[PDB]
Amino acid sequence: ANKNMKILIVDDFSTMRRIVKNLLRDLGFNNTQEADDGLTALPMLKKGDFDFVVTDWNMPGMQGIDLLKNIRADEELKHLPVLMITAEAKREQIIEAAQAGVNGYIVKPFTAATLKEKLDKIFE
Ligand SMILES: [Mg+2]
Repeated sequence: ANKNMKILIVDDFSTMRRIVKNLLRDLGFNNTQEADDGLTALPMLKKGDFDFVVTDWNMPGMQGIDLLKNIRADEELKHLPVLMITAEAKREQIIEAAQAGVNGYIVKPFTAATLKEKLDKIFE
């Protein structure tokens, strides 16, 4: 239930990456790294032996859902737990992400407490 887990944080707005990185810092996970887009995240996952991915859903290059799909179709990557960050869980979006295989979702603006709750849910 490891706090050394290697985490990738994906999102185009560096200030949001930095909030996420902190939040996870309050919770005991310090092993976090960043990518600014699914285009930049895929090569980091592919070569860097990650355990966990927190991805925004809206990115101009390759969208959250395209990253998730790329991860799930890669035998190497296929086991990764993925939390998606959304500005609003319209159900059509959550449904579609669940189909695509996400482990959970969390609505922004979120908190540490909600982050943990979400972390617990996914990992069972
Ligand atoms: Mg975004």
